[PDB]
Amino acid sequence: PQITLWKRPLVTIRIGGQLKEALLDTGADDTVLEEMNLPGKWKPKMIGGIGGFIKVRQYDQIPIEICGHKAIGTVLVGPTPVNIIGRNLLTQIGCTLNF
Amino acid sequence: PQITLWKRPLVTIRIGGQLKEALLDTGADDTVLEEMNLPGKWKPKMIGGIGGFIKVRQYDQIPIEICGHKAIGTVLVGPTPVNIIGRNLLTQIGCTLNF
Ligand SMILES: COc1ccc(S(=O)(=O)N(CC(C)C)C[C@@H](O)[C@H](Cc2ccccc2)NC(=O)[C@@H]2CN(c3cccc(C(F)(F)F)c3)C(=O)O2)cc1
Repeated sequence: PQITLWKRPLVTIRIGGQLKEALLDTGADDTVLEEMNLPGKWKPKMIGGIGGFIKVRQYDQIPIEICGHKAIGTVLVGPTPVNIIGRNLLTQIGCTLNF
Repeated sequence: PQITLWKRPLVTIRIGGQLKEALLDTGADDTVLEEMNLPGKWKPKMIGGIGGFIKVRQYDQIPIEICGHKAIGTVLVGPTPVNIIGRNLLTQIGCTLNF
């Protein structure tokens, strides 16, 4: 689809059979989701943001269906203020900016 | 133009006699610029992201050129590591997300 920006670009994602809303976030390098359980091994990681740095859990090769488009990649889980889909998965679903 | 997301969506912006690089950021409600001493009235504000909140100065009706497209609107000035062009101005230059 084409998504305009007068409203937040929130979309439904499917991850582990669960439906969540996430923000399509071109200013985010990485996909970061709020606290949740995911299966498999994870690695402790730290990431920075506008307010400072946080600890997250890094899960690799996680399938997410984002607004009907399939991705498989890295998902960071931690105290993000909102679920964000970053460029690592935006590229997988073929998302571009146009003006 | 079309901007892919393999790398950060940085573009050249102009605010007065200052040329800067800034993210076209669909995940930002508002435009947030690095510390700069703009003329005119402002109001204090807090904005929150990954890691917590920062204190910013809200200036209204500031003209800004984004990739040679004219915009004018609210700009938040504060201790951000990166200049962020948020949705309030992305809409003014005709910016959409497409996939
Ligand atoms: C009301 O208006 C607002 C409110 C919040 C923001 S936001 O910047 O926090 N953020 C909101 C989002 C988390 C829901 C927008 C994100 O797109 C944000 C932009 C940003 C990029 C880089 C630094 C700071 C902010 N992105 C991120 O939070 C992460 C942080 N980040 C990153 C990567 C490497 C290093 C660093 C750091 F600078 F912290 F070292 C940050 C990155 O790629 O995406 C902007 C406008």
